[PDB]
Amino acid sequence: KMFADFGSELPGPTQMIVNFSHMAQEYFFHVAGSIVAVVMSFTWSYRQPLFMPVFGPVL
Amino acid sequence: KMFADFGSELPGPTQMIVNFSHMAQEYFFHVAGSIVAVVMSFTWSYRQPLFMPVFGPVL
Amino acid sequence: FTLIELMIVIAIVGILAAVALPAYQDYTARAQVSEAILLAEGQKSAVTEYYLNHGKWPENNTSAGVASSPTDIKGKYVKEVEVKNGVVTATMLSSGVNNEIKGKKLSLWARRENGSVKWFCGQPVTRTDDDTVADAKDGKEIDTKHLPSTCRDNFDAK
Amino acid sequence: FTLIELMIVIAIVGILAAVALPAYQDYTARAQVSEAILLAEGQKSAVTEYYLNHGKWPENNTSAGVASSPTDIKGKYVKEVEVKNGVVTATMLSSGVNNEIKGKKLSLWARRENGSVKWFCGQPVTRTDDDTVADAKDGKEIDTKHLPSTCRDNFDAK
Amino acid sequence: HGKWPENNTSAGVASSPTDIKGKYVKEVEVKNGVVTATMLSSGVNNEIKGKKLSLWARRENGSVKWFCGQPVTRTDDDTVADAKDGKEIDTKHLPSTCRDNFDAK
Amino acid sequence: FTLIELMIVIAIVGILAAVALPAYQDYTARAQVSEAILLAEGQKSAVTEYYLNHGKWPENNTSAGVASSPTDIKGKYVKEVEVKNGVVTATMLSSGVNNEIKGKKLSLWARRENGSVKWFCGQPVTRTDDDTVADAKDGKEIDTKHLPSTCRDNFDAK
Repeated sequence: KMFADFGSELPGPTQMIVNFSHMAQEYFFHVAGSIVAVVMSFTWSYRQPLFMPVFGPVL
Repeated sequence: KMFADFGSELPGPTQMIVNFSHMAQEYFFHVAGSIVAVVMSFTWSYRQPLFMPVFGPVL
Repeated sequence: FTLIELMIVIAIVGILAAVALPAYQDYTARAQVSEAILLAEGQKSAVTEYYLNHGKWPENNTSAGVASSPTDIKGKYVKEVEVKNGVVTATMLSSGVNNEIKGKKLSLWARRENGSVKWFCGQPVTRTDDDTVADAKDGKEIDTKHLPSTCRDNFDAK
Repeated sequence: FTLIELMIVIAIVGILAAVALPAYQDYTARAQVSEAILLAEGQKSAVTEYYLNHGKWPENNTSAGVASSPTDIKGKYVKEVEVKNGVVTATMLSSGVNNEIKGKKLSLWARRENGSVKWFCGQPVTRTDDDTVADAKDGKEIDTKHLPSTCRDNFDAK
Repeated sequence: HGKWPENNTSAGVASSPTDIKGKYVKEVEVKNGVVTATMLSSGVNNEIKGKKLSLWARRENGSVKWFCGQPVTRTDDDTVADAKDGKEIDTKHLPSTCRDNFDAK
Repeated sequence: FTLIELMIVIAIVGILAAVALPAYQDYTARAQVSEAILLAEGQKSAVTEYYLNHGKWPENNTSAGVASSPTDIKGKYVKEVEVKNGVVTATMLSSGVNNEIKGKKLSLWARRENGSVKWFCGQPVTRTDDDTVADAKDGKEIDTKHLPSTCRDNFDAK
């Protein structure tokens, strides 16, 4: 959100004069890449606190 | 710097028509809050990589 | 996340135009009728004189001594003005007017005061006898709402 | 969050009407009085002739040779016009007028010039002698603000 | 005329109250010079639908002055009163310019 | 981490002004032209009378009996108003106006109706003969978009 707030006309943005709803929906890409980033670091924090025989859980 | 570059007439700014020296001196607040931010992250990076016998570093 | 000030203010000016639409649309029509009235008048002179000099109402424009052709007394919103037995009727054009007033008209008629006459202004009327007219009831009268307070006269006004 | 352009512009037209209210209300009254004046005049003729031919001011309408009935010289805003010893007073109707001018009136009176007369126009007056009138002070005079610049004459104007 | 318009048609407006509606406005009726606006039932808040306000005027003598506030009824040509009934738009929803009381002068 | 409500709402009001910019800029110009028109009119009186009384169009302001100096009939957005053979042209100032209408002008001209005249309003015109004018084609005419619906008349309007 910090690199994407360094002004206007970045990679993938819009100009600020669009209507807000369209601007927010196009960025949906980046809102999504942030949520996925969150889900991942949550997964690592939640978890974390053919040779058929090779596939069995051993001791 | 990039939120404070979203246009003019934010919280604490000036209008652009002032004389430059006065504009820059009023913002001195924000130039200062940025340097302090720097000093802090530098401190965290530098640090972070009578019974006389009781005071000695042990094992 | 943010941009609603631009979206609402573009949509308040849009609805502001919709609220300002009927106000400008009757103010407008009421303005186009106020002229049919001005075009109708000023022809009172001819008609008055004709009556006082002869004691008979002018049968038509030519008699009254005005543009022998009704269509020659037209305007922007006025398609014409015809004198029919002292009664002067003004017709609203079809182009350049409101929407519920085009092709619609009003009338100005007078009454013998004896030595002089008095004029009336209102919805279309027909002359019966030298001192009596009646509603030209037919459906093309300019609606009361579009007529000035000074032109609300009834067929039997005295 | 947004919609203030529709709300302010509906409230500026509302206050615009309130500011345009007193302007149209004296322009209006001042217009209704300008007629009481026209109805009063044109009766100067009768009165002038009566005076020059006889050397005495007409006592009443009939003497002046006009609608023997004051009420017969009325109008839209004029409830009548009475000739009282050469003085012609016009009364404002009660319906169709301002609010502070109805039932109110003005007067037109003349003065012997010797061989001719000169007319005055102003607030109600009574005739005392053939060459003197006085304020019909009583409270029903049309307020100075509603009278034209040409009808500001005082009882003793010469 | 010196008399307040009895209804929309008299005032020379959409003879039908329902013809002066909007998105949130179910209509606008002129009742003896008093103009009341009703809030629709669909597309609005929740505590303001079917609710309304009024605009009424007063003879200034030669002109009139307009007021804006909660529903009112006209009594005489120069007096109106609260149309107390329970369907008035709540003060919190009314602009600062439309807080007029029945006896505002 | 947080603050986007302040950043977007400051940037929606910024873009709202950019969208409200061209609307206020033609509403504005269209307003400054509506006056050039009012300054042009009211001078119809002088011109009409001069024509009806003499049968010839007034050559210039002095002939029409108006501020002998064109520049004396200026305004806020109007740099002047000149009468040239009955044609009255209004010039837009250079300061205080839109941007694509300054130094630009319109004309009001009339036509013999025979016993009276009819007036037109539109883009600059020159008078050829007593009953004919033509486009003062030169590039300084106020653009059609800035002219009222009542001032769209062509050189050959009848």
